[PDB]
Amino acid sequence: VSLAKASLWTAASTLVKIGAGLLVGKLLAVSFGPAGLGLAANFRQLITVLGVLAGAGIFNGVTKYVAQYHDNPQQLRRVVGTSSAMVLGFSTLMALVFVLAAAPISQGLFGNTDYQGLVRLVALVQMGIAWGNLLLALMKGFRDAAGNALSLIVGSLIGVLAYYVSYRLGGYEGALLGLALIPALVVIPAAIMLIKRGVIPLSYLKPSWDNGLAGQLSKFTLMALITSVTLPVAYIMMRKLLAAQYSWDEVGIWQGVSSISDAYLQFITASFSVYLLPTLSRLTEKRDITREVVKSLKFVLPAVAAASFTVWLLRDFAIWLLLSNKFTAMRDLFAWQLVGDVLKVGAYVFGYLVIAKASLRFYILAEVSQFTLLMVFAHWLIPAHGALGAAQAYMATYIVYFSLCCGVFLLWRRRALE
Amino acid sequence: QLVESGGGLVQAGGSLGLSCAASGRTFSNYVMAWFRQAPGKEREFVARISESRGTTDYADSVKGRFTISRDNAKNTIYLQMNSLNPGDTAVYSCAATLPAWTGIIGGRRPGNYPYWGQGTQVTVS
Ligand SMILES: CCCCCCCC/C=C/CCCCCCCC(=O)O[C@H](COC(=O)CCCCCCCCCCC)COP(=O)(O)OCCN
Ligand SMILES: CCCCCCCC/C=C/CCCCCCCCOC(=O)[C@H](O)CO
Ligand SMILES: CCCCCCCC/C=C/CCCCCCCCOC(=O)[C@H](O)CO
Ligand SMILES: CCCCCCCC/C=C/CCCCCCCCOC(=O)[C@H](O)CO
Ligand SMILES: CCCCCCCC/C=C/CCCCCCCCOC(=O)[C@H](O)CO
Ligand SMILES: CCCCCCCC/C=C\CCCCCCCCOC(=O)[C@H](O)CO
Ligand SMILES: CCCCCCCC/C=C\CCCCCCCCOC(=O)[C@H](O)CO
Ligand SMILES: CCCCCCCC/C=C\CCCCCCCCOC(=O)[C@H](O)CO
Ligand SMILES: CCCCCCCC
Ligand SMILES: CCCCCCCC
Ligand SMILES: CCCCCCCC
Ligand SMILES: CCCCCCCC
Ligand SMILES: CCCCCCCC
Ligand SMILES: [Cl-]
Ligand SMILES: [Cl-]
Ligand SMILES: [Cl-]
Ligand SMILES: [Zn+2]
Repeated sequence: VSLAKASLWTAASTLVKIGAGLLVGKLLAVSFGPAGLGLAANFRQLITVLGVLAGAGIFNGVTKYVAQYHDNPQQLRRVVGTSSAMVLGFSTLMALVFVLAAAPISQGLFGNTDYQGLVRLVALVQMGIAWGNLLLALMKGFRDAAGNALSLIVGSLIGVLAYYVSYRLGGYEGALLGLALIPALVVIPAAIMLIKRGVIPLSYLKPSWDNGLAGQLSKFTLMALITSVTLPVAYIMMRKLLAAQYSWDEVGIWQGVSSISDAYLQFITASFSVYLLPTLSRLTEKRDITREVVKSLKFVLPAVAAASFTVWLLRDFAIWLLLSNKFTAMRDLFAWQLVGDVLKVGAYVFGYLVIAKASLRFYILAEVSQFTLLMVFAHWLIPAHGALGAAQAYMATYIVYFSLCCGVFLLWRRRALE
Repeated sequence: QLVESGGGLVQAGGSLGLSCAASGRTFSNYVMAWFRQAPGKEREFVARISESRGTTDYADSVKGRFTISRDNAKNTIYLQMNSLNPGDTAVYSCAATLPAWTGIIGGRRPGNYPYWGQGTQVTVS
């Protein structure tokens, strides 16, 4: 197995997920117009958040420790049992919070209390989201790129079918339910694929508790908590700087660039958690880690650069196809943003190493470094160049950050503190 | 987009007529509905008239007692309420939405109607 082959499997599943999302999104737009989209905005962002929140964000830790103990049946059972207990316990608590406070949640999502029933349904749907994401994370712990990809492919296709029946039956609220069911229905193929492929015995998923492993998986919850604040906060007051001196139109130009660039990054690095994270988890010697990091960088940097150059060449086609023709001025932002994306992908290689070593301390330092650099550059370039400055700030940020990642890796590899 | 008229303090057993006017242009394509919300509960479905064949739907608590109708000439809808019992005391609101928002069986869900009126009070002594 290799990063390239894992990328081939993961690209196929990600492309189907993108095609399914574009299909469902256009069905929702044609069916319910801007009023339906504006009312679905918060609810859809909640569905995204639940993809990590429903299982308490331990998924990367599940992958990390399954990889570490993939040849240790006793510890592996403890790992999967504790992970099952943590996902079951948290998802159950989440379901109770949702059903008990369905009225305040509906008010915060839609502006009135008319969606309590949908919120109570989501309380059960997020269990499928949490459990499905756990099974995928287990497969990734075994570096099963094919099982992961086949599961997501079946789930996307059945998700589109479920969305069609759901909105045809129940109108707008049925459509929203289908949106929540898109990431939840993966649990059906994921469970089938995991058992059928002989990855682990089914009994491993029985909830158990191990205090040590629970504390270790909690480190990945804490990284998920930190990540959901720092850079999101950064982009929020980046938009603040933008609006302070420019129009909302320019703000929309930048937000459109950022959101499509983030989706581009998620598609491009999706195989990192499938291959890179479990592989680096198993390696402990500095020579072996360096070899894998160098080999990964030698593959991903030219591949992402070639892909991003192609995207920039077709930026007008990418805008006309992927986004609503209401700006068409974001083309000038593509170059800077795409360069920053190439270096950010390179910086992800070091970032997944930190994940693979469960280093909460280096995770904090990586996040604060990215936040502060983004802030120094945004505070400099945004007031002078608007959305173009925001793209320049993002690019300059990850030029410096990737260089910093290299330097810190060299100091760590040579054991500068010892 | 929607304004309500009628209602108030009415003696139990007496009749009452609510009416709702709509602005805009395209009105014959909007499904029209009445909802009510009593003090302490949530918005519940009352009655609904379609945009096409003039079909009607009623909650089981108001069937036979309440009758919804519409007039596409003046873009208004009405709710006749006979045999008013104390359980009918609530704020009544008219709602408008397109048939794609209701689907096949979602016509009773208030979240499928994005356009609402201010609500008129009905108190059955
Ligand atoms: C160790 C590995 C490093 C890998 C680095 C890979 C770099 C190449 C990545 C390519 C992928 C994206 C390709 C986009 C091509 C855009 C070309 C272009 O004209 O860019 C400029 C700005 O460039 C600029 O402002 C370019 C500034 C570039 C500054 C960073 C250089 C690399 C630093 C590396 C640090 C480690 C803007 O052009 P536009 O006004 O959009 O169009 C002009 C049309 N006549
Ligand atoms: C680089 C991108 C890679 C994309 C990968 C996925 C490719 C497969 C594409 C899937 C289909 C996308 C949704 C189609 C809806 C078209 C509605 C068309 O709507 C219309 O015709 C009316 O104008 C609507 O008003
Ligand atoms: C919004 C943060 C809400 C945090 C709520 C914490 C509740 C208390 C319990 C602790 C467990 C938190 C798990 C990590 C959730 C991070 C969501 C991260 O979500 C994401 O990254 C989405 O992709 C954003 O689009
Ligand atoms: C510990 C905090 C550090 C977080 C670093 C990012 C790790 C990425 C993987 C995390 C798995 C948890 C979320 C699962 C949702 C995936 C839905 C399915 O979606 C996909 O797999 C699509 O390919 C996404 O494009
Ligand atoms: C036990 C087996 C061997 C493991 C021994 C050490 C375990 C913990 C260390 C993790 C490795 C991180 C190396 C630094 C890579 C650069 C990203 C870090 O990001 C940065 O560059 C920030 O700027 C740092 O300030
Ligand atoms: C995403 C961060 C930037 C915010 C952009 C706002 C646009 C709508 C929100 C999420 C985008 C997800 C893909 C859009 C098609 C829906 C796929 C099927 O729908 C789903 O199942 C998703 O969970 C909806 O979020
Ligand atoms: C500048 C870097 C980004 C360039 C991406 C070019 C395509 C690259 C190939 C595959 C990745 C596609 C990810 C974008 C999907 C966005 C759907 C969600 O879209 C949306 O939700 C829109 O808001 C709809 O209006
Ligand atoms: C938060 C921006 C990217 C942060 C980059 C941190 C790099 C260093 C830390 C460890 C490697 C994790 C890479 C992916 C983290 C973001 C996943 C979660 O992805 C997200 O939540 C995106 O916002 C989805 O659009
Ligand atoms: C299974 C190996 C495939 C090799 C060619 C890949 C081309 C994208
Ligand atoms: C490339 C896949 C696009 C979505 C297909 C959906 C089939 C139900
Ligand atoms: C009984 C287990 C509960 C777990 C809750 C979530 C901990 C991160
Ligand atoms: C609705 C199903 C959620 C996941 C259940 C998992 C039971 C082991
Ligand atoms: C949520 C608790 C599941 C059972 C744990 C048993 C630990 C020995
Ligand atoms: Cl890649
Ligand atoms: Cl550890
Ligand atoms: Cl440690
Ligand atoms: Zn450690």
